[PDB]
Amino acid sequence: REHPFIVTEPGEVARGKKNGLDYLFHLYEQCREFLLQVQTIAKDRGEKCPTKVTNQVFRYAKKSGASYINKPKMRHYVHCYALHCLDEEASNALRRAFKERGENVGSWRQACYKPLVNIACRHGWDIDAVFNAHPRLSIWYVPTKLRQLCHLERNNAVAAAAA
Amino acid sequence: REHPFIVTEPGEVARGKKNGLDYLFHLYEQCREFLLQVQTIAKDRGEKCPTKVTNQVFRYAKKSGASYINKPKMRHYVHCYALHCLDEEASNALRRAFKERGENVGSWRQACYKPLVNIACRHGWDIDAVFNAHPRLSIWYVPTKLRQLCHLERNNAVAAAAA
DNA sequence: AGAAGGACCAGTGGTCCGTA
DNA sequence: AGAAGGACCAGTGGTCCGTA
Repeated sequence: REHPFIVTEPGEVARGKKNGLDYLFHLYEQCREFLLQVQTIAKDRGEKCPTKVTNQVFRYAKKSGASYINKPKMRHYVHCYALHCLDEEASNALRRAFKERGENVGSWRQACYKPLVNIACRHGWDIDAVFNAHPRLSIWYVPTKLRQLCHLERNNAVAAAAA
Repeated sequence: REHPFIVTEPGEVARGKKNGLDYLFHLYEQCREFLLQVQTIAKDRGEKCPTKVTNQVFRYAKKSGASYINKPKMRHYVHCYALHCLDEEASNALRRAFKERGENVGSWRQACYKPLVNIACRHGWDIDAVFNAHPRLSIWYVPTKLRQLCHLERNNAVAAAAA
């Protein structure tokens, strides 16, 4: 079992039997590389080429010895990686704030939604288009909860701001 | 059970308990319309919006009383519809030739591959890009056999034409 | 034989909940 | 209690093969 994550500030190495948030974001980068490898082979074999991280990519990671990668964990933190990709400055500031407050990873994770919803609001509430416009982020399915919040907020927007 | 298809020429109404090929192509158009309707609702509900005909679309067709639509049949003839979309003139000519020869639908269907492979060859063998570049055709997954033939042919091309 | 489609199957997206 | 991930489940892509 991998060591649990804790909230770290940018560049910080986590002390003890813990992993930091930069390590977390690095896992997404490693997954992206595994997708590139799956795509290379699919195209060479004339097979349908995936454009997203899929079960196939996770199996490929495991086969390549990257056991510490697993689907539930990667899907769980995807919106956190999203914020890091889309507004690294805000991501860094949120990390510093939550570290200072001694918040745990679950709480920091929850706080990551709000700024993403705000980014969505600034793009006609099109969260899919937000993900797809960022090269690193475009390979990740939009998480259910994030999509629901963006929709809840757009409705409140059309409602409150129609009176 | 729907009446079986027979090879017809453009505009021809099939006589007796038979359906013609224009009727067949019309079924694809109807499916496209059902996808548009599924997309409208997905987007309004803030759900992930499909970009392809999926099980969801077929279920939607059935619910709307279009029982004569079913997945196996639509998937079976998709490359035939593809040829009609991509090179209607060649499609028409192949239909006329096979009608004249008294060929059955299975044989005409088989003959539809070749011209599609040729179209693929003219686009760097990228059959996915061929499908995606045509607005009507882009919503249909490339059929397995067509993909395999395009790959078999590209290899023969790089092989024969490297000596 | 030629052909339409119910129904199954392997593998997917999605995440719960038994575990440490 | 906070957190990592095995494993399951509903529904998908894909098409075989029992049917007419």
